Order: sequence, then C-alpha cells, then structure tokens
Amino acid sequence: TYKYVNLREPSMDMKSVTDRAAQTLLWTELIRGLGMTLSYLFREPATINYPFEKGPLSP
Amino acid sequence: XXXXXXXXXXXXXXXXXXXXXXXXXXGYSMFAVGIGALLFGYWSMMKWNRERRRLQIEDFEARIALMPL
Repeated sequence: TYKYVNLREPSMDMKSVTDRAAQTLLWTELIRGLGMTLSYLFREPATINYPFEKGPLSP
Repeated sequence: XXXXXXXXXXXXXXXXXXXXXXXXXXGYSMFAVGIGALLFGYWSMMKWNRERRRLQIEDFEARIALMPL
C-alpha cells in the first residue's frame, strides 16, 4: 500500500534551514516535550486502591 | 426474533489524522525575542554597575577620611 517513513530533506534554503538548526542549537522540542507531561500531570489519574475500591469485570 | 451485535460507525473515528503542528514559535520571530532579551539584559545590568560606582568611590573615601584609625 505504501505510506513512507522518510521525510526526504525537510530543509532546503535559508528559512527552512534555520528553524531545523534552532532546535539543535538550543532545545525547543525538548521544552515542547516537557509540555506534554506538564498537562498530563494536571488531569485526574485512574487509580483503584484494592482494599476499598474494586476494578471492572464481566458477567 | 433474533438479537445479535449491531453495527455502528457514526463518525468512523477519523482514519489517520495529523495532530502535530507548528505552534507559538515560527522561526525568525523567536530570535527577535531571544536576542532582544539579551540586549535588554545587558543595558539593564550595566546601569546598576554605574550606580554601584557611586557607592564604590564613597566606600573607599571613608578610608581616606579616617586618619585617626
């Protein structure tokens, strides 16, 4: 069916090169990766304590 | 009457949709804030060191003024 995993050179000239260099010079995407867990911290966890609460089952 | 498991698709959950997109930062605009904070950083800092000079000369003047010491 074909889907292709390779990007085949995202940077070409001037504008497309600098932003691909900016993420490697400092971080940016690591700070963006930091934000993924940041919002994940605030949302309520699905946890069941066994001696009081019980997990889902079936007939 | 026969009752079995019914079929339901409705929205089809959208087969393979991209969620990753460029947000906040553009490229050239981040350097204007980045280097812009640096130029604002030095100008604010060096003015305090010039105000430190007002204290500095006045501190060493106390030693010259004190000769009975």
